This record gives sequence, structure tokens and C-alpha cells, in this order.
Amino acid sequence: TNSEDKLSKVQLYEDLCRYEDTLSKLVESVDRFKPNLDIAKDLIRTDEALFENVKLLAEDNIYRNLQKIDKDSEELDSKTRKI
Amino acid sequence: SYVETLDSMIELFKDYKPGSITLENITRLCQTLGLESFTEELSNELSRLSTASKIIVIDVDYNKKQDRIQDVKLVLASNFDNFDYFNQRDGEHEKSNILLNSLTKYPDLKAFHNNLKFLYLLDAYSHKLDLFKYFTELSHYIRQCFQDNCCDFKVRTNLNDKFGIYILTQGINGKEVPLAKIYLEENKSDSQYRFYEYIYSQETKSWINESAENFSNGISLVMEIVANAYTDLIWFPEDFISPELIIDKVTCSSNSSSSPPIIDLFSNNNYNSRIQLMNDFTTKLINIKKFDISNDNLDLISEILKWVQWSRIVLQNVFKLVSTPVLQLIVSEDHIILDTISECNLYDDVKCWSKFIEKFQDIVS
Amino acid sequence: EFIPHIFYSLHQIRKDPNNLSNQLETLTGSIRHRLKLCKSLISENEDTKDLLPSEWQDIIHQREQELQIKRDVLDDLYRKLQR
Repeated sequence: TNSEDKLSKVQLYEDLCRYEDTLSKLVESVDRFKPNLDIAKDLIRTDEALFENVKLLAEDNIYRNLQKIDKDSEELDSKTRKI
Repeated sequence: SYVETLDSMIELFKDYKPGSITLENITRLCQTLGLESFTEELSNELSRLSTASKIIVIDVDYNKKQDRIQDVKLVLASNFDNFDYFNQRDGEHEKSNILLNSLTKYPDLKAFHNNLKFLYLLDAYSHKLDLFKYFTELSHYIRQCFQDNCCDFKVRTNLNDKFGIYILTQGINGKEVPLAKIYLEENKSDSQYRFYEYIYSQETKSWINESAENFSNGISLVMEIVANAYTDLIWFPEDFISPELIIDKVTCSSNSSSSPPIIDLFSNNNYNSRIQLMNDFTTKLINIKKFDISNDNLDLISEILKWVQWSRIVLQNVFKLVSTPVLQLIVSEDHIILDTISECNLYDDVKCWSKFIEKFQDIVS
Repeated sequence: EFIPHIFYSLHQIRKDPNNLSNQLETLTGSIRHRLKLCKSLISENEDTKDLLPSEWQDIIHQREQELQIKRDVLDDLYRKLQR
């Protein structure tokens, strides 16, 4: 149950959320064959924000290195424990 | 109003997301302007995209291995082959091609689209008026008109990878600063507007229409003021130029109280305590960005530029110095008087304006 | 992949609105398809949604403090056992 709470905590989740909302507005506009510029510009800037957050996620690897050094920590602890 | 709104939305979408520089996006852009386009394989490594219209042919060489544009060539089907599509840089032996630069130096197609829209305008509206010839020669006629009128302005073609006739002044550091850009624009207001060829005659020292039979319809010669940008905006007396010649009036839309900073400076008591400011303007100040200088209005270029230069050197500096926290300072449309100490007017030389500002700064500091 | 397809379809929308309503409707349906698969792919994977900032610093601090206390106790053991 806490998983979804953690997922909602990171910004890019909200980013995909309002990106979906903006495309929903755009499709509603084109359904009414009345394309509103503000919806499209909101869509493009939200997409850009998505893409910058896509870069920001990548520099990931730090957590992975922390994970391997954590495994090193507990394996050293177990070794010294059996010692 | 639906078509005008749709065209305005299409222009907005074209400007807001110009697309990435790819062969497919360049082809789609050319097709969106009604240009005929074909792709040829010159080699296993090189493809050419050739695009054509009535007069213009543009070859774009694409390196398939590098994912990059290698070359761009413009060819005219006019009897005039001398159209300058290179940037005018003083002291570089390599004339840098505007079209190639717009596809290699920029992150997007916006620079290329603007330059292509300009070439397409000349193509569509050239017939017996050849606008490629006339626009090239016009830069020489304006340069001569300034020499004959003793105007200290430099004329360059094609500045910063953009088509246009650029009018430059010497700035305080001897650096050239653009004052205005002259170019052709579609006349949205009157498709029947006759645009004639005007030549500057060395003999008469005037603009002359040699061939009243040589006209194009639905085009205007536009003078755009290049703001270095609210304090860097140029303001004109409302009666300085006929309202029919004003293409773009910056309407301060009715929800932000930006008077000219000049008029707010007649209303706001936050002055240098040494100066009593007196307003002697008879007219309202309006912000004008674009002028129609077509036909008989080519004489106005020198008057508009003198005002723009006087406004930058005198008015804007007087305002900057008065606005930084008793002598009477009278400010009018064409003259400024500091009590009995110093005066300058719009018809004085630039050297008189500089001396007035130096003396004014020494008193206000 | 949905990102480049979204980009491209976005651009032929903004380049050619003068296409007949058939193309506009079909292309908008295509974008709705791509974002539908986008939201699905977001949905099944918890790890990405977690990916989708001081905690990393706190983990680094705890790792370095446990490392230094391990080094100190090992130095003490080395000093004591050599007798």
C-alpha cells in the first residue's frame, strides 16, 4: 500500500499525470474540431519537462553503486560474524 | 475570421515547434510552402534534396554516414545570378552561406524556415519587377543616399544568418550596433497595393521611379527597428509619421499600466533632487516597431534613423540619469534645454548630442 | 518505444493541419494508442514508477559511518592481537 505513496512522491509521476491530462484536453478539443493553442503549448512544455526529468533520472547509477557497496557491507559483516 | 484565426494558429505552431534538422523535416517544410521537392542519390554516402519554385532552386547535400548537411546551393532561374545569400562579415575570406548556416549552426529549422519564407516571398512576387535584382541593388542605393546626405550609417546585407538590409551605427566602444532592418513583407492589408522600383539617382540626389510600368502587387518594403532589448524601446511622437505607414504599433494591452517610462517620469516624484523636469511634448509618445517605407516613403529612412539615434543617445540617457536617485530641464519633441547651461536639438550633429550628455552627466553626478 | 513516435506524430500534426479530418482523427487515435501503452507500461512496473533527493545522501552517510567504525574496530583488533 505504501508503494503507490512512494511512487506519487517523485515528480515525474505527476509529470506523466498532467501530460496525460493535457493530451486528454487536446483530444477533447479536436473532437470538438476546435483546436485550442494553449492546450497544445501546455502539451509541448509538459513533454519537454518529461524529457528533462528523463535525463535527470539517468544520473540511477549512484543508487546502484550504493546497492553493491551495501551488499559488500553485509557480506563482510557475515564473514566477520562466522569468524 | 475563422481563416485568419486558423492561419494565426498555424503560424504560431510553425514558430513554437520548428522541428529538428532532418532530411524528412526539411522536405516536409519545403512541401508546406508549396515548393516542389525531389531526392537524388549522388553516392552511397551522399543524397541531394533539390527543392524548386518559379525562380528559386535549392540543392541540399546530405551526408548519410555523418547524419549531417554538407552543402546548400541556391540557383536562380532569373537573368540575375548575383543575389547575395552570404553573410557580410568584414575580414573573413570565407563568405558563410546563410542557408547552410541556418541548417548547421542552429538546433532547429526556425532559422531555415524564416530564410526560406523570405526567398519564397521574392519568388512568388517577382515577375516586370524582379525583386531579387531590386532587393540586391536597393542596399547600394541606400548606402549612396547616406553618403550624399552625410548620414553616419553603415549598410550591410545579411547579418547573423538572416536575410535583410541592416543599418548600423557606431556604438560607444566603436562596435557596430544594428539600428534597423529593411526587408520585404507580404501586404496583408491591400493585395492591390502597387510596389514600384525606386532608384537613388546620384545626379538628382533623390529617389526616382524610372519605370512606373515595373510594379509588384501585395508586397511592402518594411523598416523594422532593432531594439537591443522597457528602457531600450524607441518611442516616437504620435504625429512624427503618418499613421498609414505604421505596420506594427505595440499596443500596451489595457491590463498592464506601462506608460512610456518617459511619461511615468513626468508623473513620479522620484527624481534627482537637483533637477526640475518640465515636459513640453505636444503629442503622445507611441512605440513603433515597423514602418512601411515603400515607394515615395524611402526619403523617410534618414529621418526615422536620425530620430532613433537621437532617442538612444539623448532621450534614453537623459531618462536614465534623471531616474537615478534646482536646475530646470525642459524636454520637448525635437529639443532639450538644461537651463542656460546647455541645449541640443534633433538637427544637431552626433558630436553635439554626446557633449550635451557628458555635461548633463557631470552636473547630475 | 513511444517517445520518438509521439514526437514525430506531434510534428506532422503541427506541420499539416490542412489534412482532411480523416488523417487528423486517425493520427490522434495513434497518439492515444501510444500514450495508452505508455500508461500501461508505467502501470505494471513498480520500479520505474519509483524512478518516475536527500535519501541517497543519507544512505551514503550511513555507509561511510559503518565503514569507518569497521575500520576503527579492525585497527583495534590488529593492535591488540599482535601481542
